[PDB]
Amino acid sequence: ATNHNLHITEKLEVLAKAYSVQGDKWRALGYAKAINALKSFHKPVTSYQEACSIPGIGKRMAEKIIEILESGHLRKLDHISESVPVLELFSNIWGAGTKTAQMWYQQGFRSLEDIRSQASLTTQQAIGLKHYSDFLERMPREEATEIEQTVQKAAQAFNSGLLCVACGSYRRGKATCGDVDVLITHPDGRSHRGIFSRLLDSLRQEGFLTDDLVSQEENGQQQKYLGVCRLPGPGRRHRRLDIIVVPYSEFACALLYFTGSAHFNRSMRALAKTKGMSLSEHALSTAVVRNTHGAKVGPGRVLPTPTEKDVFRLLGLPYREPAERDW
DNA sequence: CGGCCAATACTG
DNA sequence: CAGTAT
DNA sequence: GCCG
Ligand SMILES: Cc1cn([C@H]2CC[C@@H](COP(=O)(O)OP(=O)(O)OP(=O)(O)O)O2)c(=O)[nH]c1=O
Ligand SMILES: [Mg+2]
Ligand code: NA
Ligand code: NA
Ligand code: NA
Ligand code: NA
Repeated sequence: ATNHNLHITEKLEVLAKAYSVQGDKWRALGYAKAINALKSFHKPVTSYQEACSIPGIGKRMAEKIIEILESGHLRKLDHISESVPVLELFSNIWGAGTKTAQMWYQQGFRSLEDIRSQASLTTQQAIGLKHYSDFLERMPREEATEIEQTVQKAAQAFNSGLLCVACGSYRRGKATCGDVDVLITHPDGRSHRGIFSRLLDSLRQEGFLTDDLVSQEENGQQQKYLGVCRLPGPGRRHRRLDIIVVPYSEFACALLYFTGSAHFNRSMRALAKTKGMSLSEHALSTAVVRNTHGAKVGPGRVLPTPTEKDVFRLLGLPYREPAERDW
């Protein structure tokens, strides 16, 4: 459907991103949920009482909405730190988060030019900066397909039995993808071991991969690869590539995890938590012991999960297609 | 007071 | 480990 | 931020 409180969610959205780039995770989550509510609603909130009546909206949020209605403007959006815009600019560099952005700001940096010429950058951050504009763009679904096929072909070259599945936003059927997430496994439950070394060198052979961000190749148990690639020919931009290699016994949970969305995964994992269970990309466990703070103290037993449906079932949830997980 | 939309993988 | 990432 |  559509949001009937746009004149409201617009002002709130500003604060949400403001608190988020400043590291106030939960308060930012608060506005997130409030904004999400005001949308899936049916009519324009006209009363303070009508606000409090919406789950996710309490006294505070409601008192905010009346000002956007009575004043047409929120006096809060004008007291937001002047650093926010710069912090957002900085944290959009792959490899730099709230802490680095805040440090750079305190050191007096205000633009990417300042970062380029004066800032201390990690190796990942330098790569992020070099592809600053490209990394903020989403590619057409068709391009994602080409990248995914490029990886599959390279993998099945030294083992036709290797199964390669494009997950993430691609599997959820989106029209555009931020990056390409590829899951690789093997039904024989063992031929997946030590394939990263070969796969990556192969992709570097053709010049497909242009930069590596996260890739522990000295360890034979390497689980993921986060990097950069670019297809051949003119008019091609550098795209982020995310690859995970998993044992067949973990295929179901890894597929579920890698498909997402991130919100969906967090919601599902939270659900499992309430049932004394734990869900990760490796497996769904039961009889998990946790303390008062909600932290895991006990391991638990790994439950049988041959397919994604099994996970939902064991959690008492009705199955949802990847497209129904686009939260 | 304090958990919430989690649980886990690299980097240095 | 803290930071950043998925 | 919300909510118990
Ligand atoms: C960031 C993040 C992601 N995940 C999962 C679930 C999705 C996949 C792929 O992540 P991606 O950001 O590419 O997401 P994607 O949905 O593919 O979106 P883009 O099109 O790449 O932006 O990983 C997660 O569990 N927790 C997180 O914090
Ligand atoms: Mg993705
Ligand atoms: Na409410
Ligand atoms: Na970043
Ligand atoms: Na490496
Ligand atoms: Na990704």
